[PDB]
Amino acid sequence: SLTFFDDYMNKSFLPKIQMTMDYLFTVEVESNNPYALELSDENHNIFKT
Amino acid sequence: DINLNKATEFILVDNNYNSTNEFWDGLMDRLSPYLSYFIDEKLKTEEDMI
Repeated sequence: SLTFFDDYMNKSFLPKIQMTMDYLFTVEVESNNPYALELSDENHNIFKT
Repeated sequence: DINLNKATEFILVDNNYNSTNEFWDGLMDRLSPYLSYFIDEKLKTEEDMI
């Protein structure tokens, strides 16, 4: 049962990259439809930046 | 002393919450002040009604 490199770099580390990205998007949800600071504009929201 | 906001600990809306407050207290107490100025228009006589 040779490789095993990848097999987790195939299965585990790639799906962990996908869901790690997803939770990383859940660290930018911030519950605001909208609000921001925006030197030029409104820019709606902190979501955007 | 509602809108003294280092804003915002709500943050809802980004300085638009008190608009809803004096909005709604405008609304409910409006129809009460209506009759209170209508019934109570006779009890709002041509004296200090001004």
